[PDB]
Amino acid sequence: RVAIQEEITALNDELNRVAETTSFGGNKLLNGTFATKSFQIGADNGEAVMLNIK
Amino acid sequence: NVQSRGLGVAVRNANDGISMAQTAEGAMKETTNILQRMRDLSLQSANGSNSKAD
Repeated sequence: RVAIQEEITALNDELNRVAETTSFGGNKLLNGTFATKSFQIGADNGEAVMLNIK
Repeated sequence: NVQSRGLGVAVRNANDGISMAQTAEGAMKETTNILQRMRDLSLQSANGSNSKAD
C-alpha cells in the first residue's frame, strides 16, 4: 500500500499539473481563472453565448 | 440676350455645385469603407477567446 500510495500521489500531481499547463496560447482553460466568457457569434452585438470551464 | 447669357453662366455655376457634391462623395465612400472596417474587427475583439494583448 505504501508503494501504491506513491503511484497515487504521482498521478495526483499529474491532475494538478494538467489543470495549470493547458493554456491555449496564454489563457488558462482548466485552472479556474477562466470565468464566464462570451463569444460574439452574431452579425450584430449582444447575441453571444457564455462558456464556463470550472 | 441677357437671359441667354445668364443661363450660360447658370449651367456653369450649377455644374460647379455638382462638382463640389461628388468631391464630398469621394471621401464619403472612403469614410464609410473604413467605418465598416472598424465595425468588423471590433466584433473580432468582442469575444472572450482572445487575450488582452490581442
